Amino acid sequence: CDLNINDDPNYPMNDQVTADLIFPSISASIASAVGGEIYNYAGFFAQYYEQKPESNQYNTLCEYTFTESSQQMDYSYRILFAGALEDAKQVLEKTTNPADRFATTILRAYAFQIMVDNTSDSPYSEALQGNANATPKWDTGETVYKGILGEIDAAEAALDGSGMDVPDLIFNKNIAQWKGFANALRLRMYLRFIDANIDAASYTEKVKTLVQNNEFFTGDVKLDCFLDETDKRNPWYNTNAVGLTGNHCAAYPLVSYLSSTGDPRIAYGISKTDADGKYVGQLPGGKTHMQSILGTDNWKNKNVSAIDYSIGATKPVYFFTQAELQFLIAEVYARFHNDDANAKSAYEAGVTADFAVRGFAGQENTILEGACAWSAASTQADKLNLIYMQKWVSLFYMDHMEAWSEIRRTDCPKLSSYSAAQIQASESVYTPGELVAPWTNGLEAGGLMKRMTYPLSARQQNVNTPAGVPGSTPVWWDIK
Amino acid sequence: EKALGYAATSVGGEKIAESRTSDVMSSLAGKIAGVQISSTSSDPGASNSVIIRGVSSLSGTNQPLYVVDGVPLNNSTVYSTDGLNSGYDFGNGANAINPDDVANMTILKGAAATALYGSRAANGVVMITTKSGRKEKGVGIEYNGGVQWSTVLRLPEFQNEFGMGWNGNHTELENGSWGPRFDGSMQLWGNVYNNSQKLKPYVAMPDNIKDFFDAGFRYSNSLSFNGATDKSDYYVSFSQISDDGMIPTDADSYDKYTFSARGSHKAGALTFSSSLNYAYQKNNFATTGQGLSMLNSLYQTPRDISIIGLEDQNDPFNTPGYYYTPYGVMNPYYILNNYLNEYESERFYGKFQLDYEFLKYFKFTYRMGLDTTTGQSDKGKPNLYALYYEGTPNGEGQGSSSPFSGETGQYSEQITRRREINQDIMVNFNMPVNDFNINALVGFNGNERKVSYQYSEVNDLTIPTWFNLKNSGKTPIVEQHMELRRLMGVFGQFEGSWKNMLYLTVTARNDWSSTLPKENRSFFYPGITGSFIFSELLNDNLQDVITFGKIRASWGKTGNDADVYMVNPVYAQSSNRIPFGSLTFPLGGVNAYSAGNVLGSNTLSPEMTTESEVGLNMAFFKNRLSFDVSYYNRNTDKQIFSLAMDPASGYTAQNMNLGKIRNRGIELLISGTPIRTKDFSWELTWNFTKNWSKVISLPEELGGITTIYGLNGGTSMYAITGMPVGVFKAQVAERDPQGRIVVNSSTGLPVEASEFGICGDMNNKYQMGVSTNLKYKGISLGIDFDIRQGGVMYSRTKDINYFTGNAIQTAYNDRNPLIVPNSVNKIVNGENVTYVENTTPITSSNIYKYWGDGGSDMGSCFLVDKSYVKLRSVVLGWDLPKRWLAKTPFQAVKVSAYGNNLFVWTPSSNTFIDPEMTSFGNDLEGNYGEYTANPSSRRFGFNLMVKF
Amino acid sequence: DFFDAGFRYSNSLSFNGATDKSDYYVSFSQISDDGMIPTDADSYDKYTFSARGSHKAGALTFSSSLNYAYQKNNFATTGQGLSMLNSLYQTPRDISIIG
Amino acid sequence: GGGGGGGGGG
Amino acid sequence: GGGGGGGGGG
Ligand SMILES: CCCCCCCCCC(=O)OCCCOC(=O)CCCCCCCCC
Ligand SMILES: [Ca+2]
Ligand SMILES: [Ca+2]
Ligand code: NA
Repeated sequence: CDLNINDDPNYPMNDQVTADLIFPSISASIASAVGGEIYNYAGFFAQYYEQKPESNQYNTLCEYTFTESSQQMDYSYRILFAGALEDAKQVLEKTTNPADRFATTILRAYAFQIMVDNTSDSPYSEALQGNANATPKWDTGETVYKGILGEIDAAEAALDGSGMDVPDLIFNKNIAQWKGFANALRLRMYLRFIDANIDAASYTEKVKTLVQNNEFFTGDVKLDCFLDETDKRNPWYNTNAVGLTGNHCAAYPLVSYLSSTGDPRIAYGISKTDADGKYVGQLPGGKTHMQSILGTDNWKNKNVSAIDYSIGATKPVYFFTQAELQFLIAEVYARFHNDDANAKSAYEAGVTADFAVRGFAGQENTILEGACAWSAASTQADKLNLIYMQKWVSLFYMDHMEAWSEIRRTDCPKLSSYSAAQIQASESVYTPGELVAPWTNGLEAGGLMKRMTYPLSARQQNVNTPAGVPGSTPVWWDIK
Repeated sequence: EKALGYAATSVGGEKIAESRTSDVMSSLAGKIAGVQISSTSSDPGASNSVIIRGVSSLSGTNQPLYVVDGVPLNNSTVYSTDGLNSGYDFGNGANAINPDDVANMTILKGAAATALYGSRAANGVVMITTKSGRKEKGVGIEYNGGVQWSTVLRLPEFQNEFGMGWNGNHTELENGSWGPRFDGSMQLWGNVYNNSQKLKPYVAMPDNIKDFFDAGFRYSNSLSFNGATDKSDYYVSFSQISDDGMIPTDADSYDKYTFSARGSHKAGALTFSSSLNYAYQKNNFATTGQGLSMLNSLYQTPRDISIIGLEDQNDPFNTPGYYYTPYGVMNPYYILNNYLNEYESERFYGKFQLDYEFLKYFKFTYRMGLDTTTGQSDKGKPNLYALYYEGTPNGEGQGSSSPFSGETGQYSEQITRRREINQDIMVNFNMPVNDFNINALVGFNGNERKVSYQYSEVNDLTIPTWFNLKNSGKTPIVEQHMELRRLMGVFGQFEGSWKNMLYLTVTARNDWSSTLPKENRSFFYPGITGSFIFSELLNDNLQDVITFGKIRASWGKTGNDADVYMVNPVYAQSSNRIPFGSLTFPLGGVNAYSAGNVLGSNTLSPEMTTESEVGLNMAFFKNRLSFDVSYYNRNTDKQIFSLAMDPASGYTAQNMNLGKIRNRGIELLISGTPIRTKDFSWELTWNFTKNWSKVISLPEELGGITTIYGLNGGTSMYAITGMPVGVFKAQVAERDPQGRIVVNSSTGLPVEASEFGICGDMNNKYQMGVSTNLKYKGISLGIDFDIRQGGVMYSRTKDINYFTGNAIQTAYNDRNPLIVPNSVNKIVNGENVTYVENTTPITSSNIYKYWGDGGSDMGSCFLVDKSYVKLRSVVLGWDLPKRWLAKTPFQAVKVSAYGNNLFVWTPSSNTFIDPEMTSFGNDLEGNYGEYTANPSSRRFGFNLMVKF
Repeated sequence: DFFDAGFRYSNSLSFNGATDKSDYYVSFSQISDDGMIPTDADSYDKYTFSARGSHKAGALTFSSSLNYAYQKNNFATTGQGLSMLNSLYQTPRDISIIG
Repeated sequence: GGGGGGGGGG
Repeated sequence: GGGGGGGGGG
C-alpha cells in the first residue's frame, strides 16, 4: 500500500515544463481578454455598436446601468493576472536569453497598460507574489506606467544580439518587430503623459526623439492563429456568435459619420437593414426609447443595421494597429513639430493602411480627395480633428479597447451637447460622428463611460482594493 | 447494541420497502431526526441527497458513509458539470441497493465514535444489513411485482389575461405574453409558410402547459430465493425496474437490474461467508438549461398558444424553420425526439468475510470489500444549421440571431471506471468478569480508491443527424483523467458494561492518508461515550410507569484528509475561459502549458471534527409513549479547501486549512399508541430537527468570503465567516435614508444599489415529520407528512415566467401605467444628495422590463422561500388472511397501494416550484437553486407480494 | 547473457462445506509473473475470486455461481521496427550486449 | 462567482 | 498479401 502517489498524474512533472512551453500562453491569454470581453464593452463605450432590438445580452452596458457587482471584466482580470502575468513571471524565472526576456517584458507591460486604462489603478509593485502576499496593494496608474516603461527600457538594454528560442505567434522570433512593438507602446504611453500634463516637457521631448527614428513595427501587431472550429476562434466572435446569438447592431455615431463621408468601409462588418437596404445606427442606450416612440413592429432588428459576424470567425486579435501607429505619428507631426507635409503623409498612410486591411485597397481616394481631404483642413485643430476621427474609424472591428482609450485622451470625437431624445426628434441638429451620451444613462453625473468597475474578485478577497467609484470618474490620464 | 452513547435510528426492511421506491433512502424522507433527505428531481434515475447534522464540508462531500455488510459502498454521483446549459443527473452510488434486500438499516448520526470506519464517518453512517437465509415454510421464494404512475405535481401559476406580444402590443412571433388583453378576436400568429399564415381566436388556453405532460409509468419485478440449515444460509435475489416518466416520449427513462447472491457456512470454530452483487442501469435524461432544452423551450410559450398542437411535424408550421417563434427556443417535441443524453452503468461489488473463534473469548475477522464500476455517457445534438438555416424564416431570415447559430451539431462519449478496495483485519475479545462485561477490539484498515475516465467529442456533424465520432470534418477533442488515493489505519474500541445498566465505550484510531503532505500524513483521533439505563434503579411501582429510561453522552474527534493532488504545483495545458466559450491550445500547431490557478501547499495539517452530544430516551406504559431527544455541538476544523484568492496574486485560489464550521442542533422523536386492542392499533409519531449552521472563520488573509456557487454578475451563494453556510447575495433596489426605493427620473424603473445585499441563507430553520400508522387485523394505513421551513433558494422557473409575462404576478395593476408605490428620485449634482417624490410612471411599453428584472426587489426577487409542507407518502396494505391460502401454493399474499410526493403546500410568496429541486447535484452546491429543473412529480402505485 | 531468469509466485485459497441440503464453495487465486526479458516489461498479474452455492428445499433447487477476474499484462512488443528483439538480433557477434 | 447566463429574446 | 515489410540497414 504505497502512500507516495500524490503527484498529479494528469499534469507533467514540473521539471519538464520549460520556458518555451509556457511563453506562448502569454499572448493568447492577453488576446483572449482584450480581443474578447474587454474589446466587447469598449465597442459600446466608443459607440461603434449597440444592443440589437430583439435580444438583451448587453442592455446594461449600453445604458451604463451596470455596477461593480455586475462583474463586467472579472473574467478578463482573472485571465490577464492569474494567466498571462503569472506565466510571464515564470518565463522570466526559467530562461536567461535576453531576447525572450525582452519579448515577455513587452507582453507583460502591455497587460498592465490595459488594466490601467480600465481602472486607472492596478496592483503592480506587489502583484504575483502568491501566498507571501495574497492582498496586493493597488498602485497608482503611473507608478506602473513609469514602472513598465522602465522595464521595457531595461530589458531592451540587455539585448546581446542572440536570437529568440521560444515559439512566437506574433512575430515569429523577429526581434526587429519586437523593437517596433516596444517603441510603439512607448509612443502611445508617452502621448498620454502629455495630454495628462505629467512631466509634459520630458515626454514631448521623447515623442520628438522616438518618431525621429521610424524604429516602429511593420504590418500589424496581432495574434492571427485562429481556426473556425471549437475553442479556436477569435474570442469576440466565439463569445458573441456561437455562445450567444447576435446582440450587436451598428451605432448611430459611426454609421452616420461613415455615410457622411461616403466611406466604403461602411460595408466592412456592417449590413444594410433587412427592411429598406440602408444604413441605420441606433442611438446609444436608445434600444427601449425607440420602440416606445416608433412602436414594437417598427423597431425590430430589420429596422437597424446588424453587425456582420461572418468576417470574424478566424479574424486576428490586434494589439497595435498599423493604421493607428501612423495616426499617432501624424498627430505628433502636426502638434510637436510643425511639419505639415510630413503629417499629411502619415495621415494618408493611416487611411491607406486601413483601407487595405478591410479589402478596399485602391479606394482610399474616396476619403483622401473628398470630405476628409487634408486640403480642406483649415485650422491646426481641423487637421487633428481629421487625424483623430479617422483614427476612431480605423480601430472599429480591430482594437476597440484602444479606440475607447484614445477617445478619452484626445476627447475627440466629442460629446454632442445634444441629448439622444433631441437627435431623435430632428436629425439635422446632429453633427455626424460625434458621440451621444446614452439615452437611458445610469451614471448619476451623466456623460460618457470613463472607467470600468473594479473586479469583484478583487473587491471580495483583496482588502486593499480602492473603493468603488461611479463610471463617470476619469482614469488618471483623462483630464478633460 | 443500544448500549450506544449517541443518537441512532433503526428502520426495518418492511418499512424501507413498503413505499416501493426504486431507491432505499427516498422513502425515509422526512422521517428521521437529523437526517435530511431530498431527491434532486423527479426525473427517473436522479440522485438523492442525505445530509446528517448539516453541511460540514464546504468542498462538496457531505453524504454519510454507506456500509453494507459492513463493507463501505461506493456513493459516487454522476451529474452535469454545467447545470446552466446542460443540466442532468444520472444517479447516486447508493441508488443501486435493492430495497427488497434490506433487513435493517441503522443511521449512526454521531461523529464522536467513528474508529470502526475512519474519516468518512464524520458525515454519518448508514449501516445496512441484508436479509440472510432463514428456514420457513415452504420453498423460500418471495416475489414482488409493482406498477406505478407519475403525474405533474405543481406547475407555476400563470396569468391568463394577456396573450402573445411585447411592450403591451400584439406580435405574431413572441416567446412571451406581454400582448393585449384577450379579445376573442381573430389574430394571425406564427411564421408564414407558402404565403399562408395560421389564424385563430385570441383567447387564453390555461391548460396548454399542463396538457403537454403525459402520465409517467413504471413497472417492477423482484424475486428472491432463501434457505438455511443449522450450519449455513443462502440468499439470492433479482430486481428489475423500468420507468418512462411524465415528459412526452422515451426521453425520461431509467432501467435498473440487480442480482445478488449472499451466503455463509459455519464449520467448527471457522465461519466463511461471501456477498456478490451486480447492478446495471440505463438512464435517459431530458436535459435542462438556458439554451434549447425542453423545459426552457416549454415555459417560453405565449399563454394563447396550444402546445400540444405543435407535436405533429407533418404540419409545416411546427417544423424547426417555421416554428412560431425564433427567440432562443425550439419546438419541445423536436428537442425530445432528436437530442440524445444517455447513460449506462455496469457495477460489481462484493465482500468476503472469514470469522475464526479461538480460546473461549477471542474472535478473528478478516473482511475484504471490492466495488468496481464502468459507466458510459453518450450525448448528441443535431446540426441545426445544416438542416434548417437556409431559406427559412427562423432561419436565414434571422441572420446572426437565429437559434441555429452556431448550432452545428455535437456528439461526445465518455467511459468512466471506478474501483474501491477495502480491507479489515480485526481481533475481538469478550469476557464477562463478575457483573462487569468487557469487549475489546483492535483492527487494521486499508483502503484504495481509483477513478479514471476518457472522453472524446466531435463538433460540426457532416451528416447532421448521425451521432458518431466519424461524422465530423473538424478536429476532435479528447480528455483523459485519473486519480488514485490510499489509506491505512489502526484502531481500537473498548466497551465496558456493569449490570446491564452502565455502558462505557472508548475508541482510538490513527490513520495515514496518501493525500496529505509527506511529512504530515498521520492523524489520530479518540472518542468516549457513556450510557446509563437509570430505569434499572427505580421504585418497584415507579418503574411500572417507566418502561425504559436511558441517558447518554459522547465527546470525541474524527480526523480527515484532503482530496487528491492538492499539495504540489501543477502546469496545465494552457486554456483561457472567456464568456460563453474558450480559447485553448494547441494554436496553431503549437502546444503550451500554463501555471495552474490553484496554488498548492505543503503546510496543510489534517482535518479534525470535534463533537459533544447528550441525549435522553424514555418509554412509558408498555412502550405506549416514547421519546428520544439529543443535543449536539459539532466543530469541523481545518478542513482542506481551495479558498478563493485575488487573481492579482497570480492564483485564483490557495489550498489551506479553514477554521471551524459548526452545526449545533436538537433532534426530537416522540411516539405513542393511543389505541392498542388486539385487532386494532393506532400509532402517532412526531420527529423534530433544528440545526444552526455557522461558519466561524475563513482565513482572513484571503478575505473572509469565498464563492460556493454563483452566476457572474448575478445571484451568488457564499460562505462568509460570521454566517451560516450558504449566504446568498443578490441585487437590491437602492433606498434613501428613510426606506423608499429610489427610481430613475425618466424610465420609472428601480435603480440598483451599489452593493448586493444579503438575502437569506440555504438552511431550513427547522424540519419536522408527523406520521400515523393504523393497523386493523391485517389492513395497514400509513400517512406521513414532511415539513421543512425557512431559508431561501434561487429559482430560474420564477425568473423565466417573470421575464415571459406568464407568471400571475406580472398581471399586477392590470398592466396599466404605474408609479412604483413610495418611490423617490435621487437628485445629486456633484456632492449634494437630495430626494424628491417620484412623478415618472413606468409605461405600458416598459412594464415587461420592470417584471423581467424582478419588480422592486430586482434580482433578489428570484430567491424563493424554500419552505414546504408535503404529504410525503401514504401506503394502504392488506395481508390476505392465511386461511384463504390453504388450497394455494402461497404462504402469504399482500397487496399494497401507495402514493408518494402526493401534495405540496408552500407559502404564498412561492407559486412556482416544488422547492425540492436542483440542477447542481445532491450536495452543497445543490442548495444554490434550480435552473429550470424539470417539474417535480406525483407518484402512486400498486404492489403485489407473494411468498412461496 | 542478455536474458534474465523469469520468476513467478502464485497463491490459491479455497473454502468449502456442505450439508445434506446445501453446498458452498469460495475460492481466491493470485498469480504474479515477471518473465525472462530484462525489466518488468514481461508482466502478468492474475487475480480471481469466485463463490458458488446451492440449496435444495423440497422439489426446488436454486444455485448460483458468481466469479470476478482481474488481469494486468505488460508486453515487450515484437516486430520489425524499434522493437526489443529485432534490436537484439541485429547485433554483431563481437558486441557484448550486457555492456 | 463563475458561471454565466444569457438574456432572452423579445 | 497485404501488410508491408522493410529491408534492414547495412
Ligand atoms: C487472511 C488474509 C489477510 C490479507 C490481508 C491483506 C492486507 C494488505 C492490504 C493492504 O496493505 O492495503 C489495502 C489497500 C488496497 O488493498 C489492495 O489493493 C489489495 C492488495 C491484494 C490483497 C489480496 C488479499 C487476498 C485475501 C484472500
Ligand atoms: Ca415519457
Ligand atoms: Ca522480466
Ligand atoms: Na495560471
